Parts: sequence; structure tokens; C-alpha cells
Amino acid sequence: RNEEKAQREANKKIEKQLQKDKQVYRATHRLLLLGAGESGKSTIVKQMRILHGIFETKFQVDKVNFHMFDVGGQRDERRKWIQCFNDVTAIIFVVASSSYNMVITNRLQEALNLFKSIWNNRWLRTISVILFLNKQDLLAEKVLAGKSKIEDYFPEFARYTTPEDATPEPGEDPRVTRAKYFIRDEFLRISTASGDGRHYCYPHFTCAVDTENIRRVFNDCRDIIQRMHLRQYELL
Amino acid sequence: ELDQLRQEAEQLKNQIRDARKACADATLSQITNNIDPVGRIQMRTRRTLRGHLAKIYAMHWGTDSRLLVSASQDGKLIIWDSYTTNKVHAIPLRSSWVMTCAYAPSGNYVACGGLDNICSIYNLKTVRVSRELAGHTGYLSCCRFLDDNQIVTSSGDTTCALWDIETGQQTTTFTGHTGDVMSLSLAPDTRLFVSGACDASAKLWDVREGMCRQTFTGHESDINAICFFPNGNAFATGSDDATCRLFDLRADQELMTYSHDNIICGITSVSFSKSGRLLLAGYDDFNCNVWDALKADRAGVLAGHDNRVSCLGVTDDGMAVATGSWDSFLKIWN
Amino acid sequence: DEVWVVGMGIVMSLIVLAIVFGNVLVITAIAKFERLQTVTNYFITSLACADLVMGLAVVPFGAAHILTKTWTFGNFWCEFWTSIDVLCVTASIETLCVIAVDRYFAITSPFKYQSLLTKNKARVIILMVWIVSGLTSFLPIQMHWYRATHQEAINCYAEETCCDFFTNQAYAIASSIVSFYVPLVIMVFVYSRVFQEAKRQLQKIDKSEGRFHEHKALKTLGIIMGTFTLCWLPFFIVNIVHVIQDNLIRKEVYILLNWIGYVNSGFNPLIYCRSPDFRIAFQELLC
Amino acid sequence: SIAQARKLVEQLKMEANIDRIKVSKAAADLMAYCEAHAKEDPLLTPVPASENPFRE
Ligand SMILES: Nc1nc2c(ncn2[C@@H]2O[C@H](COP(=O)(O)OP(=O)(O)OP(=O)(O)O)[C@@H](O)[C@H]2O)c(=O)[nH]1
Ligand SMILES: CN[C@@H]1CCc2c(ccc(O)c2O)[C@H]1O
Repeated sequence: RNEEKAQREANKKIEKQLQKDKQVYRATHRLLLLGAGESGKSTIVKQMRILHGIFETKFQVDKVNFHMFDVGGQRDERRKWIQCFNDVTAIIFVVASSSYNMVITNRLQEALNLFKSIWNNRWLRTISVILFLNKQDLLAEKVLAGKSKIEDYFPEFARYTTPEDATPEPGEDPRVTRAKYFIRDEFLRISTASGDGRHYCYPHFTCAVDTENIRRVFNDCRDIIQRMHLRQYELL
Repeated sequence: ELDQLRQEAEQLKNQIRDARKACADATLSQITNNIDPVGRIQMRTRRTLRGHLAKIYAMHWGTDSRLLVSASQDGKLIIWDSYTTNKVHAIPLRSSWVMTCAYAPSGNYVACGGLDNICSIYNLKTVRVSRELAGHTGYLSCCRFLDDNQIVTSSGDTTCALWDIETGQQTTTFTGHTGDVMSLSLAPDTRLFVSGACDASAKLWDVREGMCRQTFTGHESDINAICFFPNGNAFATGSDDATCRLFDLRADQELMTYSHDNIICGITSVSFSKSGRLLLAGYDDFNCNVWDALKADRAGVLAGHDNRVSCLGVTDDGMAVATGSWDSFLKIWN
Repeated sequence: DEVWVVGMGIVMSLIVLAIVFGNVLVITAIAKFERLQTVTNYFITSLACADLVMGLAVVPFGAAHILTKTWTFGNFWCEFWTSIDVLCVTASIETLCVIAVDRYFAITSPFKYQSLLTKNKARVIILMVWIVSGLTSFLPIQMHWYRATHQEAINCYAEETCCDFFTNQAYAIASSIVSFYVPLVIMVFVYSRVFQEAKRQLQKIDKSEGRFHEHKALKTLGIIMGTFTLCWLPFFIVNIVHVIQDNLIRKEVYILLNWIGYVNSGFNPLIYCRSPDFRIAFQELLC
Repeated sequence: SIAQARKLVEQLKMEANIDRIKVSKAAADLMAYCEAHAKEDPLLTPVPASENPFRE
């Protein structure tokens, strides 16, 4: 007789604990950090780390809790560790934009292939991607009076011209702007090929010095959630 | 000289294939043709368990056919009571990613692992962490309690190991696979176990000897789940090409294949019944199917889940079957 | 003569049947499946329940009164019928206001939507709306505070076979303000803000990516504001004008507009239940 | 990595010397076991609700 009462009390306690934990589970937002090797993924986290087999990082922005999960120690050409990440809010992609000359095949081509594989994955059909184009000043140094040229490694650069809607940063030559926008459009072509209106991409330009990486991620996550809510009610 | 060694290996494969083909006296369907079919089978839900905040990947029935355990991605293990549909324990985790769980044969210990390369064991009656086993270089996929003082595990680094709880150091390490290993099953007498890797190959191991005995390469894609026949002389596998094949230890080749032209989804779980007549397999089409072992004829469908099925188990007494899905719900069928 | 009275019965019965069927189907579809048990789906459930109650209660009695041209029930039953009408009409609009406010909070406050809205708070809101709707219907109609003073009203009240709607200016203004005019400006402001946000997001997407790659927003907002406005606007204007100055609006026009208002019942399921999940649920059963 | 190759050859050599039986005998054994244990499968044979523990 008393066994039923004891089980009922235990069930009530467990239900209370689960109800308490549900709020904190729903409050936080989860992000995934994926990058190819030599990317800078490590440097970016510590600056974010300096401010407020697996790695977890906690940081709060405007009373909103974000949690970031580097997956590491498992280098796989084929990834089966990606079916578990279909509920994340956004995916942060880091690519070394200055390494088009470095030969392993090319590193930039390998990064493009990885991005194409990620974009078309079956379980990530409704996951947006935030793109960080690292190593800006190395690319500037290579482009400005450099023996190596993009023409040799990437032939279709020759037919590429600067977009009319571009907004080049002050004090830079047109050549570095052309290279940066060519790489960004090369990524955006794959982004657009099969967008289907369910998930987008947010390209960005950064360097070791920049400390705004925290504000950008927050704005992109807010935009992603707002766009998803807008699309849910058939308003976009 | 490497090409000459490759030539020698190529020659051996042909001899093994010829030896396997020489034993194909008659097909299984030809032998089993005069048996009356079991007819249509129907099952209805009896219990529904709620309380998991996220998707479920694994579950394991208890040895008394009363208790069961389940692990979800919210970072919690919950031990249920199917008779009274109420919970007994709720163990939080250090890491929120878990891919497997197991229940001790004596009902004393519970183990679980995830993306972090650590297998943790909890003492139910003392609920705190008891031992942490580390040394794998890849994510764990499945683990089974061979006894109360030793466990066998498989990871994503193309290896399987047999741990020692008291010492915490590896005892025997099995190597030979090429791709990731996702599942394993043990014989009733705990002398041999089988594993299914991602290179479309299944192997038979020896626990005591620590060496491989046989190799089966029937499938053509990734192998996700594996089950073992109650008799102890057969096993079944499920792959991503919507096919199930029943192999044989004594014959050393497959005997029957289960497939249909209206399904193009994957397979995530495979299990038998007490008598072995029924084959239960979960699919990616949000439901489950019940095959016939000796006829390859469909006999029933288990529907009711709003998302894909990622778990399956049958009690020791064979009185009910429980399924897990990404809809964060567990169901009992009878 | 007889043929004309003969005709409207068929269409009125069809209206009754459609009203009953749509809301009962929505209710059973939501109840049967656990995947639709959502916070935003409780307000729709309350709306469907209120609409079904109104369509099963007031419409047949009004049909019988119009066809027979003589109220054959007691005065208490007619008062109960009028109270049911007022309660259901009042409760069928504040639910739309609540839905609009919920959508506004969901869109304009994405990071606080989960914390602000809870399954426990939605029930409190629904009960508050229902109790305030039932406070303005039953309480002032069971008492005689709404009754007029002219001789025709008194003569009809004395007779046990006549009961029309006669009221003074105070109630005719207060009920209209509580039911329709107040929940209109809120909806207009909410939908204007939502449209502004949608236009801003579309402009941002076009600026970011439009080189490789409006009509949608208006259509959805339109099929939402215009249906309700066209259905319920004229009646809540004639309600004021025929009281502010007598001998302007005849009884026939008042009754016609009041019945035009009832036709809004059969359109809510076709507007708020067009999501693909609802289509799957409808195809699952009785299909 | 070539060193590996000899280890593979030994494994194939050890896995090729196994006695095998005709598939007819194995099929007959499976048939006999399934027929023998066919009367104790609650899933196969619908048991009366008196002994069913999940009948509410
Ligand atoms: N100029 C420049 N150099 C950088 C920047 N970030 C990193 N580097 C340099 O490039 C190196 C590459 O980053 P690592 O620290 O190796 O990061 P990691 O996570 O080990 O790199 P992966 O192999 O890509 O995973 C850094 O160690 C620095 O030497 C940057 O913003 N600007
Ligand atoms: C005759 N039927 C009544 C008349 C007055 C009235 C209605 C509805 C809502 C109101 O706020 C009202 O004042 C109608 O349903």
C-alpha cells in the first residue's frame, strides 16, 4: 500500500525537477563551431573566451544565454557525428581566406567542398550558417605587390569584376576589394544554388584584432529567429 | 613486393568465395515453402511515457522485464517502471550528448557514453558516478554489460575493446575494421560477439581469444544495427539501403534478404522475438515494420510516432516491445 | 408569397450545417492529435468553441423566429437567447485580438517569446477574456438596466409573443465600445508593426543577396483584416446611428446586417487553420 | 604501411580454413527450432487478457 504512495511522491519530485529544468533548457541557445584546419577557429574563441574530445563555452549577451560546442578530436572525411546537430540555432563556419596558394590539392577548394557538403546535408536542411572569412590582412599583403596571383590557381577570376553594390573599406586598393568580393561571391553562389528559402548565409570579414565578433553573432541569431517566425506564419 | 602481396590477397578472396558457393545446396525459401503463414498480426499501444525534453537515441530493457532505461539529448537518464508508468530515477549528466545506454544484468549498474570519448558508470544503489573509462580516440556508439565486473564497448575509431571496471584499463583490443563501428551484440553465453562497421562488413569476434574468426560482406552501404538469433547460430543486420539480411555462422554466407520496392528510407534498429519467427525493424519513415523470418513476407506495421524511430527492444519474457523516437516519446506495444 | 418564405430555409439550414461542421472538425482535429497541442493553438480552440456554441444556440432560434414571425417561447427563454447572442458575439472578437497580440509578441520579441508566453498564462488570459465577455452579457441583461422607455418597447415586453431588441443609448454605446471598437485599434497597430517588420526583413534580404535571386505580406494580412472588417463593421455603426437618432434605420436593414455579421462564423477555420499540419490532420481522418 | 599487408594475408589465411556444412542442414535446424519454440511466443500467439500485464 505504502509503495504506491512512495512511488507517487518520487514521481511528483521528478516532475517538479523536470519542470524546473525545462525553463533553463528552453532559455539557452546552442551554436556549432566547425572549421577546416589552419582556419583560426582557435584564436577567435579565446578573444570571445577572454570576454565573459569536446569543448563547451558559455557567454551571455544582453541577458541571453548562448552556448557554443566545438567538436574536435574526431577528424573524419565522412562525418556521422552530424546527425546530432539538427536542433542547433546556427552554424559558425571559419575559413582561411588568405590561403588560396597553400597546397596540401588547394585548401580553399577543400573548404568550398566541405561547405557544399554541409549545405546539402539531409539532416541540416533547416539550419542557417554564419560565415567568418578570416585572415584579412594576410590576404591584403599577398594581393598587394605579391608574386603569387589568383589567376594561376582560380581561372574564372579573369572574367570577374567588382560589383556595383560593393562598399569597399576606406584606405584599401581596389585589388584587395576585388579579391575579397570574388571569394565572397564564390561562397554565395553555392549558398544560393539550393537555398529554397528555408535557410540563408551571412558572410562577414574579420581579423584577430576585431572584438565585435560577439555583437555580430547576436544580431545574426536574432535575424535568423525572426525570419523563421516570419516564414512560419506565411508572411515571407 | 606490395603488388605481389596484393595479388596473394586477391587470390585468397577467390578461394573463399568458391568455398562459400560450393555449400549453396538449396535456398532457404525453397526449404521453407510448405509452412502455413502466421497471417496478419495487429498490435495496439498499451502505455505512453512522457517527460523527455529532447530526442531519444537509445534504450535498454531490464533483466526482469519490468524496468527500462532511456537516454536523451537534454542530458538525462530516466529509469521507468512500465507497469506503473512512473519514474524512479533521473540522473543528470556532465555532457549533454549521449549515443548509447546499457543496463546491468544484475540491475546494479548503468552506463552511458556520448560524443565525449568517455564511458561513465553509475551505481544505482549505494546515485553518483562510480568509474570513468577513457582511452578511446573516437565517439562511442554502443556498449553492453558482459557481466557485473567487465564491459565491452565499441567506438568510432574502427576498434572495439573489453574494459575492466575495477582496474579501469583496457584488457583486450579488437582491430581490423576500416570504417566506424556503430553497433554490437553478444551471444547468450557471452563467448562471442558481432559488430557492424561503416565499411559494409560484419565480423565475428572471440572474447577470450581476442581474434577475428569470420567476415561477412553482404551489404553495400553503412550498417546501423545488428541483432543476434535466440538459438545462437545466426544474426541479422540492417543497412541504409532499406535491406535486412540473415547471415549464418555455420554456412558462412547469407541465406535471405528482406526488402520491398515501396520503401527507400534507412534502417536504424533490428530485433527478434522469443521464438525467432518475427523480425522487427525500425525505419526512417516514422513507423516500424514486422517481417517474417522464414518467409520474408510482411505481416504488420507499427505506426503512431510523429518522427523517426531510433530505438527498439524486446523484453526477456517476450511479452511486449518498446520503441523510441525523436518525438521524445516512448511507447509499449502488445 | 409562400415560395419566397419557402426558399430561405434551405440556405439558412446550410449556413447552420457549415458552421457546426467546420468548428466541430477543427475541435476534434486539435483534440485527437498531440502534435498540435501548442500555446498558439489554445486561442484558436477557444475561438472554435465559442463559434460552435453560438452557431448551435442562436442561429436556429433566430431562423425559427424569422420563419414563424412569432416567438412561441417564454420571455425568460428569449432573454436567455439574447444573452447568449451578446456573450458569443463579444467573445468571438477579443480572441482575435489576443491572437494578434500573441503574433506581435512572437515576431517583434523573438528572444523573450518563450519566457513571456507559458501554457499556464494562456489559460489565465483565456479565462479572463471569457469572464469579461460573460460579465457584459448576462449581468446587465438579467437585470433590467438595458430596457428602453418608449411605449412600443413596453407594449412588446408585456406581450409574451413579442421580443425584439430595444435599448437605451448608454448600453448601446458601452457594449459596442467593449466588443468591437476597442479591439480594432489594437489589431490595426499590431498588424501595421508586423507589416513594417516584414518589409524591413525583405529589404535586408534583397540588399544582401538579391543579385543572384511584398506580394506575400499583403495577401496574408489582407485576408485577415478585410474579412473581419467587412463582416463586423457596418453593424456596429448602425447600432449607434439608429439609437442616436430614431426613424433612420428600419428594422429590416438592422436584422439583415446583424445576420450578415453571423456569416463570419464559417470563415475562421478557413483563415486560421490553413497550415500544412492542419491539412495533414484533416487528411488523416475522414479522408 | 606495406608492413601491414602481410598481417592481412595471415588473417585471410586463418579465416579460410573453416569447416562448413550445407545450407540445407542449417535451414532445417532453424526450421526445427522455430517450430519447437512456437508455443511460447506471446507476440506470435495472442495470450488471454487475464495474464496480460499491460491491459491497463
Ligand atoms: N594575421 C592573422 N593571423 C591569425 C589570425 N588568427 C590566427 N592567426 C594565426 O594563424 C594561426 C592559425 O590559428 P590556430 O591558433 O592554429 O588555430 P587552430 O584552431 O589550431 O586552427 P585549425 O587547424 O584551423 O583548427 C594562429 O595560431 C596564428 O598564428 C588572424 O586573425 N590574423
Ligand atoms: C439583436 N442581437 C444583438 C443586438 C445588439 C448587439 C449584438 C451583438 C453585439 C453587441 O455589442 C450588441 O449590442 C447583437 O447580437
